[PDB]
Amino acid sequence: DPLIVSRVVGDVLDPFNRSITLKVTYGQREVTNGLDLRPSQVQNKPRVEIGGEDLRNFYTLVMVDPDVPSPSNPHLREYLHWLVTDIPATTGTTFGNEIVSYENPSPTAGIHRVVFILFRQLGRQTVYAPGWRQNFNTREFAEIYNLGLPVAAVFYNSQRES
Repeated sequence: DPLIVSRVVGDVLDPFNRSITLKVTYGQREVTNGLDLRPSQVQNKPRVEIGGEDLRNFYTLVMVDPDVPSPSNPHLREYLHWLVTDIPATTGTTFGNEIVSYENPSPTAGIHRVVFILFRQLGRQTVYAPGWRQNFNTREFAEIYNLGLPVAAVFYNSQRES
């Protein structure tokens, strides 16, 4: 399973059951696990569409790079690239609340995993932005905000361009 082989499950997430649709698209390129994207393709926020269990459900999207400054010494893990909450089922990020604005990943050292994680919320709720994007912890965030295990996750690989 790409999420296990890449250690996204492990480094960032506990094992979970995929249950909700998460589609992340940059330009005309849909992200699928492990595809390579160039930094020049990800300068602006992607389109994000989600599924859902019931139209009354709300979801939170987290985007992180766990490989900062480098995958071999990731002492700033995780870097928070984007956070959007209160996304109504079957819609997407433009219908949610943007807690932390999108910052484009632009790795310079090694291959970085760029991970999108979707969580089901118990209901709408207030979420606070961190004061720094470095040293974010998705597992701890999910615990604080009662988000449970992920319902979906996808990642791409990116490295410095040539």
